[PDB]
Amino acid sequence: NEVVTREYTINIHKRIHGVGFKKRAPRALKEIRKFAMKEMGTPDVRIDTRLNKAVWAKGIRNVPYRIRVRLSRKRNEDEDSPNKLYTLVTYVPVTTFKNLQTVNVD
Amino acid sequence: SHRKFSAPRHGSLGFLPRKRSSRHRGKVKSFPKDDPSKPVHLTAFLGYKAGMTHIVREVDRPGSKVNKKEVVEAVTIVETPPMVVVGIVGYVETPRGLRTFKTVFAEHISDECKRRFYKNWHKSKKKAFTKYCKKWQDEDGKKQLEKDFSSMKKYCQVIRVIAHTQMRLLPLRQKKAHLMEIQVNGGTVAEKLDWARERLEQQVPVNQVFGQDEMIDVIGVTKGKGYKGVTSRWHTKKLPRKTHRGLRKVACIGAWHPARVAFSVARAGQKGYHHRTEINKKIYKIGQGYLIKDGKLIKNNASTDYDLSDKSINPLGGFVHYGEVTNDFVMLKGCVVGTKKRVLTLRKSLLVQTKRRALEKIDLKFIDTTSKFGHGRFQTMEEKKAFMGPLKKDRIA
RNA sequence: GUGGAGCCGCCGCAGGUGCAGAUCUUGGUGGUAGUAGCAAAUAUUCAAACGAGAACUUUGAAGGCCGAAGUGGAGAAGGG
RNA sequence: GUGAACAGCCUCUGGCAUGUUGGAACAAUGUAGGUAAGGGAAGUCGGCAAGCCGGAUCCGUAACUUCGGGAUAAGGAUUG
RNA sequence: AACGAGAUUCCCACUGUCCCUACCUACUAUCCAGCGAAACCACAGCCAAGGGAACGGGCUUGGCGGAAUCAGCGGGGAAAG
RNA sequence: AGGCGGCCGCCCCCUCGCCCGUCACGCACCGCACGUUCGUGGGGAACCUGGCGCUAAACCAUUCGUAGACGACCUGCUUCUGGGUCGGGGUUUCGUACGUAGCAGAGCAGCUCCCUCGCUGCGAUCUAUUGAAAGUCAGCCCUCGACACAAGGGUUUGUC
Ligand SMILES: [Mg+2]
Ligand SMILES: [Mg+2]
Repeated sequence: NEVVTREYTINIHKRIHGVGFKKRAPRALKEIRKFAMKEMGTPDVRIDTRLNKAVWAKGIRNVPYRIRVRLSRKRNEDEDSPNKLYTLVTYVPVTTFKNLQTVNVD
Repeated sequence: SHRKFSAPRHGSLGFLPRKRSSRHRGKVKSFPKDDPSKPVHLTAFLGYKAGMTHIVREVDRPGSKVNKKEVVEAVTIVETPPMVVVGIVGYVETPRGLRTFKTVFAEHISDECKRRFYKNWHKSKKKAFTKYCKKWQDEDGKKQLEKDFSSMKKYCQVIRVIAHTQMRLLPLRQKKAHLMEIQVNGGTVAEKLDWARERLEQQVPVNQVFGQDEMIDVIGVTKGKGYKGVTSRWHTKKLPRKTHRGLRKVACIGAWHPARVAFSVARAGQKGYHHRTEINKKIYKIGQGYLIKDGKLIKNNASTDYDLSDKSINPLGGFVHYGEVTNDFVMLKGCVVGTKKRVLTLRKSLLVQTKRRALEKIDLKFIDTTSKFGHGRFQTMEEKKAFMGPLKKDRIA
C-alpha cells in the first residue's frame, strides 16, 4: 500500500509483434496495462489521455518502438472497490532512450 | 477399375500412427546385443543439438572422382556434458520378456535427478530419496543393500545403468536432468555389475563411450509441425484449380463395396513431433570444451591441423536459439532429428558393417564458425576488426 | 390419493358405434443442440459524467472513413 | 490537389461509428489478395484462370479493300 | 472490306495451367461471454462369409465387443431434397 | 509369477498326542430337511482398544514455447549461478542520417571597389564529419550494471 513512483522504458516493438495492422496500437495500450498491473501490482490501471495521444501519434500500424512512462501508485476513496489502490500511468516525453534505465523519482 | 497408370503409395505404412509421441526424450527400443567376449563399456548417451555448420576435408576414396579433393559436408554438433551414474537396474529373462529384478540407487543423489522426480519442484518439500539414503548408512540396511547386489549377480543377466545429465553446464532454461537407463555390455554379469558398483555418483565423459570416425545411431523426436492437411502430411498431389470446395485434398478415399474407410488412405492430422531413429551417422570429431584456467580460457575448438588458429566451434554471434557451447561435443555428418535444444540419444549401431564409408579415416581441414544469424562473412572477432579497422565504436581514446 | 356435482346397474330402443398407420387433420413436445450460426462494404482508443449495473449512452481528446455522380443539403410518389 | 477528365487516389464544409455482437488464439480446409528458382502449355475438352501490353511525345506502318478504311496495324526510341 | 462479350486452328509474347509445390496477408473456421435455429429421424448404428426379394445393421456361423467426448473427414447409411 | 518351505538352539507345557481290552457316564430333546468343513472367508463403515512408526503430493492459477485448433505436451517460480524488466555489449540487416562546413555545383538575380575567382543571395546534387543513422527476440547470443519481484493463492487425494 505504498505511494511509490518510478519511470520506465517500454519497448512496444517487442511487446506487440506479429499483430495485424488494425489491432496493433489498440493492443499497445492493453500491453501498457498488462505491464502496469504486473509491476505496481494492482488491477486498476489508469492511463492519462496524453499517453493515448502518445501511442496513437503515428496512426495505428506504426506505433513508436519505445516510450517513456512513469507509474504512480496511489490509493482510492469514496466507497471503493475491494481494490483500494490504483496506478496512474502518465506520459513523459524524452529525446533519447539510450542509457535510460529504471530510476526512482521522489 | 485398374487406374490405367501405375503409381506407388504416398508415404510409408510402417510409420502409420502419425501421432504425437508419448515421450520427449528418445527411447532406445533396442540396445546392441552382446557377447561376453568384449571389454566392458556403455552403449548409449544423452546429448543436446545446438545447430549446424559445414566443414572441409581431404577425402580419400580410391575409384571415385571425389579422391584427394576438398569436399564440403553438412555437420550438426551435439553438446554433451558428462553423464553421472546413479542407479543399477537388473533384468531377468522370462518366457514373457525382460522383467526388472530390482534397482539400487546411489548413496547420495544430485539436485537435478531429484527435480525430475517432481511435477512442481517449487511447491515440493524436496523429499524424494530422503529415507532411501539412510539405508546406506545404518548397519542393517547396508548389509541388505549389498545383499541386493549379490542377488542381482545371481539371477538377472542383463544389467543397465541409470544416469542423468548435468543441466547446470548448459545454456538452456530447463534445469531438470534427463534420466536415461543404458545397457552395459561387458563380459560376465559379475564383472558387468562390479564395473558399476565401482563408479556410482561419478562422471562418465563422452570420449569414454564413443570414438572418432565411428558410426552410431541417433534417436529423438522430430520437429513438430502441428495439424497439417493431406497434401503436406502425406505429400499428396493437389487437385486442379477448377475444383469446387478445395485444392489441398485427396479426392477419392475409397471404393463402394469395402463400405468403410481404410487405414491405408491419407487424411489430415498431426504432422511432426514423431519418435524416429536415424541410422549410420558418422562421428566427425569429439570435442573438448573450455578447459583449465592456467591458460585463462583455451577455446581451441574447431582448430584443425591445417587451421592452427585460435577458434572455437560456437559461431560468431552464438548458436541461434541455443546459447553457447562450453562443454564437450560430438559432431555428426548430416542432418539430425529434432529442433534445436532437443534431447537426442546417441547410440552405437546394432548391425556391423564395412561398406568402405564406415571404417574410413576422416581428417578435417576447416570448420567455419561464421555467423548463422544472417549472411555472415567473418569467422573470428579478431578477423573482422582487422578487415573493418577502427570504427565509431571506441571513439573516446 | 387428488377432485368438487353429478352418476350407474338390469329389460327393451336408437346411433355421428371402439384407431397405430392414410407423405391423415389439428394441437403440443423432443432428439439433432447449447449445435449451425451472429464474417460484404479499412477502426477503433483514453479519460470523464449520470447510473444498481457501461465494449455499445453522452461529453471532451486522439486516430480513421465517406470525399461534393457524398454516408452531405432539400424534394416528388409512398408512408401516416 | 493530381490529371484530358462529374475517371481514380488524397483532403476541407457537412456527416458517420465500419453496417443485427465483443474477447483471446493464428491449426487444417476454405474465401479474397499477392510472390516464386529453372523450364514455359509439357496441364486441359479447350491458354479456362492469371499474367503480359497499356498514358502521352517523336518516328514508322503490310496484306487486303466497298478507297471510307484497316490503324492505337505491327515494330522501335523516349519520359525524373 | 469493316464490325462481332459468336465457333475453330496455329504462331509470337507472357505467365504457378503444369513439372511441383512452397510461403506470406485479410476474413473465417477454432476457443470464450451473450444469443441461438433447421433439414432429417421405424428402431437404431463394428465387420467377413452364408442364405435370403439373387449387394444385411439386426438373421445364421465366425471375428470380436468398455464410459464420456473434441477438431476434421467425405467410404457407408443402396444418406437428404 | 520366489510370497512358499526345510533345519536348529533355548522355552510356559503334555506324558492319555496310536492299537486291543475293562468300567460307566455326558439333551436319551421321545421316526423326519438347510446337519458336518474351508473359516477368527472376502469387501465396506465406525466404536472401546495396547505398542511401534510417518509428517506428503498431485491438479488449477502464473510462467515458458523445444509444444499447441482446444485440451494435452516441454519448462521456470530458493529470499540470491533465482529468473523478470530496462540498459549495455556481441551478432546482423539496409547503405552513409539530421545539422554544420565547403575555394564542390548547370547557372541565374542583385549590389557596386563596375569590378578579365568583386561580393552577396537563389540553386538538383556533390564532398567532409559518416563502414554513418535506424532496427535487432518478440521463438538471436553473452550479461549478473540499475530497478524491482519471489511463502501468495485455489481444488482435492490413504492401503482389512
Ligand atoms: Mg526391442
Ligand atoms: Mg517424400
